Amino acid sequence: TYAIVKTGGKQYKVAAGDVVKVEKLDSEPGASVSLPVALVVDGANVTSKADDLAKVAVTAEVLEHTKGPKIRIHKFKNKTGYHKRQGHRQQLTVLKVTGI
Amino acid sequence: PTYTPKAGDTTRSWYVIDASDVVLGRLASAAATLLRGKHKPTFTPNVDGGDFVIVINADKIAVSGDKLTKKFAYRHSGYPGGLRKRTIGELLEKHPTRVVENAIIGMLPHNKLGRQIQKKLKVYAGPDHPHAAQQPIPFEIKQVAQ
Amino acid sequence: ARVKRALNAQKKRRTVLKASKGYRGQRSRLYRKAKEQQLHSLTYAYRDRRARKGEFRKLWISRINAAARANDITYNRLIQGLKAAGVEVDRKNLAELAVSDPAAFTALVDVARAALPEDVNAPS
Amino acid sequence: VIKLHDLKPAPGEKKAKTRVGRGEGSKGKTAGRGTKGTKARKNVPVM
Amino acid sequence: EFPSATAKARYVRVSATKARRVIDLVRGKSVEEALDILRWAPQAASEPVAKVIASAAANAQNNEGLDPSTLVVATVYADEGPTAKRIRPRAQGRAFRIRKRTSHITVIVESRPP
RNA sequence: GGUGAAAAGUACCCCGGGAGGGGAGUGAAAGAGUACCUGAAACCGUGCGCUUACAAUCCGUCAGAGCCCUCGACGUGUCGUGGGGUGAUGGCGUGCCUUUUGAAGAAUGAGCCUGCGAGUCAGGGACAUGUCGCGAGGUUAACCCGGGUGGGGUAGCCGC
RNA sequence: AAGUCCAAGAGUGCGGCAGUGAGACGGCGGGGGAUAAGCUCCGUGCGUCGAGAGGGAAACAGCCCAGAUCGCCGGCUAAG
RNA sequence: GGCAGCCAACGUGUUGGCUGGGUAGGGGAGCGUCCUGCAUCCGGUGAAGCCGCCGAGUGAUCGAGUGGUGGAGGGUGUGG
Ligand SMILES: [Mg+2]
Ligand SMILES: [Mg+2]
Ligand SMILES: [Mg+2]
Ligand SMILES: [Mg+2]
Ligand SMILES: [Mg+2]
Ligand SMILES: [Mg+2]
Ligand SMILES: [Mg+2]
Ligand SMILES: [Mg+2]
Ligand SMILES: [Mg+2]
Ligand SMILES: [Mg+2]
Ligand SMILES: [Mg+2]
Ligand SMILES: [Mg+2]
Ligand SMILES: [Mg+2]
Ligand SMILES: [Mg+2]
Ligand SMILES: [Mg+2]
Ligand SMILES: [Mg+2]
Ligand SMILES: [Mg+2]
Ligand SMILES: [Mg+2]
Ligand SMILES: [Mg+2]
Ligand SMILES: [Mg+2]
Ligand SMILES: [Mg+2]
Ligand SMILES: [Mg+2]
Ligand SMILES: [Mg+2]
Ligand SMILES: [Mg+2]
Ligand SMILES: [Mg+2]
Ligand SMILES: [Mg+2]
Ligand SMILES: [Mg+2]
Ligand SMILES: [Mg+2]
Ligand SMILES: [Mg+2]
Ligand SMILES: [Mg+2]
Ligand SMILES: [Mg+2]
Ligand SMILES: [Mg+2]
Ligand SMILES: [Mg+2]
Ligand SMILES: [Mg+2]
Ligand SMILES: [Mg+2]
Ligand SMILES: [Mg+2]
Ligand SMILES: [Mg+2]
Ligand SMILES: [Mg+2]
Ligand SMILES: [Mg+2]
Ligand SMILES: [Mg+2]
Ligand SMILES: [Mg+2]
Ligand SMILES: [Mg+2]
Ligand SMILES: [Mg+2]
Ligand SMILES: [Mg+2]
Ligand SMILES: [Mg+2]
Ligand SMILES: [Mg+2]
Ligand SMILES: [Mg+2]
Ligand SMILES: [Mg+2]
Ligand SMILES: [Mg+2]
Ligand SMILES: [Mg+2]
Ligand SMILES: [Mg+2]
Ligand SMILES: [Mg+2]
Ligand SMILES: [Mg+2]
Ligand SMILES: [Mg+2]
Ligand SMILES: [Mg+2]
Ligand SMILES: [Mg+2]
Ligand SMILES: [Mg+2]
Ligand SMILES: [Mg+2]
Repeated sequence: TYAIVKTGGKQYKVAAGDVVKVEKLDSEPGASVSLPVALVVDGANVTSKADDLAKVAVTAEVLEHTKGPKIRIHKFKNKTGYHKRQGHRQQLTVLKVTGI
Repeated sequence: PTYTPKAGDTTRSWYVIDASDVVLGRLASAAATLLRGKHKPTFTPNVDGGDFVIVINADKIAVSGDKLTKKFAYRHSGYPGGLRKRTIGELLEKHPTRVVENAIIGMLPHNKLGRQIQKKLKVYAGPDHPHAAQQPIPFEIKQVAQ
Repeated sequence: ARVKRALNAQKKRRTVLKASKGYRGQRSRLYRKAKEQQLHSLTYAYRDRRARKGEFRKLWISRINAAARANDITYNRLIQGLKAAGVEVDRKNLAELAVSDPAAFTALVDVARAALPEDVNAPS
Repeated sequence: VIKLHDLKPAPGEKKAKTRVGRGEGSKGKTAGRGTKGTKARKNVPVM
Repeated sequence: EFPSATAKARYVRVSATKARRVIDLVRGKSVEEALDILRWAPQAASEPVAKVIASAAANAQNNEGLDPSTLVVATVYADEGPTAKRIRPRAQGRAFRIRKRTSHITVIVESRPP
């Protein structure tokens, strides 16, 4: 029992009881959110028609908000003296799916 | 995270292909595809995922055009002025297997993983082979229609 | 007031070498040789951070083409039929399914051929 | 309740002194003179 | 952990790698074989190393009261030390320098039951 | 230039001809023993984990199996919004600064480290830019009196 | 006369600040050259590099497509 | 999804529209070191320097965050 979920303009294959790292969305941690469906697989049969995809919904629980590993940006160009530094760190959220 | 092959999740199989009256380019391209393993959905470029392929009757290769006399296979031994010249006709007259071996090694990757894929190609001239113990599955090259 | 130079240079040089830990030869031991190829390494990181999406998409399509040819259909025909059917699933999920559920691909290729038109060479 | 602690200059009364030729981040390798020339070495007479 | 004793001789007038040549022949051997090898290896560095091994064996036998037949060399190593600095005249009156090298020697002995 | 609080500068025993060392004692410490506070980097090893002897390379990055160690839930190892060290194997990949239209350039400089090394300074000098007080007025120098930066000082200065 | 008119950050004047006055390539109109040079000298509200990251032509500044605020193991495309 | 500049409306800083490649060069805002002023504080129950681990900032970085050496001085803040 696994399904494909749309979030933040991204797609992910998630099964029941799994925790996924998706882009930050405005929601209080500990609450529940509803997401649309791109594909559901249940054993022998699958549902791919867009009508059933819109009909079915996926509910997940926002667990925490997290910042990713530090990534540092260096634009350096030879023989010209151009030397640039920049760091970056993205906020990410973890969701624990409950029911599909 | 995407899928990648594990240590022992890799699987091998044995295929035997007859080369009687088969076009050299098509046969060698299909063989190269099979050795790289683009036929399995578990392909991954940094690890070998293909199958062992055995070709029979290397002397029965058929090629189009007048290249039987106007195509040359080149190599140089190492000394200056040591360049030597032989044709495909002479090559099949002397060592029939060399033409198919060269054709396949030319399209496999020319890195060490490529020559590691090259390790698993068996090429013989005669109609028999001592690898009947591994029950290879005969393979006939086909084209998908669309 | 004379400010003699003890810690100022040392902090930055140590952070450079510490970030440059893990190289070979003079590379991980020597400063003047660290900063140069430290910057080269991070420039490579910048470039291949973009290159990684392309490489992954390449591998992804390769796996999908493999699965399609196993199911007796070409990649271009499969994608065109999928677009005609209006399925918005992406190559990530198709590749994971190809690794995972040939039943899922069997259903998907059936849908694609069903959505495929009568003649592919029609002027329409 | 103002102590010697509570003394601040006027906003914008303090402008930072420019350190020229103090690193390629801001001003490097040329010190605001550009490339080669007599202006890059000393000067030119006004007249 | 096992009982062990250490002994070293610094400021010895031999080159570091030149003493290390001999030292590489004694690592991990028993003390008897060590003494035999140092006696029978024709090198100048064989003398200081054999003296250090003999002294370490004496220290282990005396201070800690260990039986010499069971002692083995645990780790032995030579490190370069302060280098005496000299000058040598060479051709055309132009002068080059001579680096008079000096080495440290360290020996620690471990008693391993058979 | 720096032992230490003071020479209390290591009695005595042992290996060694001595140099040198190990204990025992001094001392808070001898990882403070006179080559003596703190002791880094270039430098020279030892021991441990991993890799490498079909392998063509500005030596790294992006993937990435395996091996070793570690942290929790679950038993003999298996996952988990895991880290750590190594990395076999594939994609990409032509050091840095100068001076140049043009450099990986087979153009210049650097063997390496530790420090030293470059728009600073004076004038009732001048201009323009922010800031502060008075205002048709704005103001002082030299100099006099207060162990003190304060008070006096209309000679001049700049627009009206 | 209209169009961007929560701005191109458009024009003109004045004031404070330095750089530049060694260009190169390609397409156009040309001179010299032998319609030779990767040649030289011009013109270009020409473009590019200089002062530009990416993909394509094997590599290759100047040709072709296209303007790198940062990140994503997402989709549609230009040249090819 | 996030940071940053310009602009418009309203407010006692939210919303909305654009822009953000850049050498010489111009403008704006900052980090760190030494030395002084003061309100004060830390430190033999271990300061500075030394060598790591974990974190956090868009940057020069920071941690009154801790581990092993060291045994005697330093710090916040606003200023110069
Ligand atoms: Mg250049
Ligand atoms: Mg510069
Ligand atoms: Mg490595
Ligand atoms: Mg010039
Ligand atoms: Mg210059
Ligand atoms: Mg000039
Ligand atoms: Mg002898
Ligand atoms: Mg005591
Ligand atoms: Mg010393
Ligand atoms: Mg000392
Ligand atoms: Mg190794
Ligand atoms: Mg091997
Ligand atoms: Mg090659
Ligand atoms: Mg390389
Ligand atoms: Mg590479
Ligand atoms: Mg390459
Ligand atoms: Mg420089
Ligand atoms: Mg030149
Ligand atoms: Mg140039
Ligand atoms: Mg030139
Ligand atoms: Mg060379
Ligand atoms: Mg030259
Ligand atoms: Mg030269
Ligand atoms: Mg050069
Ligand atoms: Mg020159
Ligand atoms: Mg040189
Ligand atoms: Mg020299
Ligand atoms: Mg002046
Ligand atoms: Mg003024
Ligand atoms: Mg006065
Ligand atoms: Mg605007
Ligand atoms: Mg002007
Ligand atoms: Mg100027
Ligand atoms: Mg000129
Ligand atoms: Mg000119
Ligand atoms: Mg010109
Ligand atoms: Mg020209
Ligand atoms: Mg020209
Ligand atoms: Mg022309
Ligand atoms: Mg003409
Ligand atoms: Mg010329
Ligand atoms: Mg032109
Ligand atoms: Mg230039
Ligand atoms: Mg370009
Ligand atoms: Mg441009
Ligand atoms: Mg390119
Ligand atoms: Mg942009
Ligand atoms: Mg706004
Ligand atoms: Mg910018
Ligand atoms: Mg500049
Ligand atoms: Mg204390
Ligand atoms: Mg303590
Ligand atoms: Mg502390
Ligand atoms: Mg101390
Ligand atoms: Mg201090
Ligand atoms: Mg501070
Ligand atoms: Mg202050
Ligand atoms: Mg200040």
